[PDB]
Amino acid sequence: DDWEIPDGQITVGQRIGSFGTVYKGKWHGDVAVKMLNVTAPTPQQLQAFKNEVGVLRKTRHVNILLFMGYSTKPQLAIVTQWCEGSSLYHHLHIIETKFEMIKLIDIARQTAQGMDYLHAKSIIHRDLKSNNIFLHEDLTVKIGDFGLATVKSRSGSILWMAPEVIRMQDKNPYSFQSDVYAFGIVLYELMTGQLPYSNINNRDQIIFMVGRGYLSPDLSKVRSNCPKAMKRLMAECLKKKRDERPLFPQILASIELLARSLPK
Ligand SMILES: CCCS(=O)(=O)Nc1ccc(F)c(C(=O)Nc2cnc(N)c(Br)c2)c1F
Repeated sequence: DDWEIPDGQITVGQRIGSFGTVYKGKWHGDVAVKMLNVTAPTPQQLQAFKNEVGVLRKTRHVNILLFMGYSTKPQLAIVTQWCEGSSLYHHLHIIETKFEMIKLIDIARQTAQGMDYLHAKSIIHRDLKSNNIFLHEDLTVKIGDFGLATVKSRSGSILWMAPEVIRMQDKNPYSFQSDVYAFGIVLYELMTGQLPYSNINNRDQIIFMVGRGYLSPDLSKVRSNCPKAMKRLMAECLKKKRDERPLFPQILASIELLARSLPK
């Protein structure tokens, strides 16, 4: 049964990330390792980690980063598949990658696909954002960094945070819809190739404004080749009240419907 990977069985290479630091390595080929790089967690910390891992093993889907095993000994770690490619953030916002409107819609679809899964598997991402969506072989969407919702509790996502989330209002804001609004942001990201509210330099003012929903994203910044129904859905996914947002079944429905009336 247990996916534990004993000491020496992994060989860590060059360094990548910086909530857990990410290393590339080799374990039956190239693999990603996120070492939690805490110092030495005591027996009831150990148990809650194993608890979070158990939420990963619940996952088997092409649009979901492949959980390949965890480590305890050398350090606490989660090993996944290594992706060839670059994050959706990196394409859109660093190397200014220009995607055909058709491939944009597919990435949308793929991403909504992965979510609809996690949601039926009663998972909530909590931090769905473009720097967290890989584009593999430049064709396949892999959602990641949604594990460990307990190990963190026990900043840099403000843009995707739904109102209810943003204003640190109650104990649990995070819903399925929370994730749905974060989707609306990635939708806007795709259809505009731009981060929202870029004409504002004072962070806190965003945080304030969104929280009160005086400031929402600017639909009218979508590139013209964006489908009429794509706009309608983006807007549907960004509604200020969370009960008004649709759930991934309906989102997926709407995407697969408009994409079929597209290349024609
Ligand atoms: C997918 C479930 C595990 S999780 O904790 O939600 N996410 C998670 C866990 C461990 C990881 F190394 C990663 C990760 O980012 N891997 C990763 C894979 N491939 C590349 N090229 C890079 Br750069 C990073 C990751 F996204």
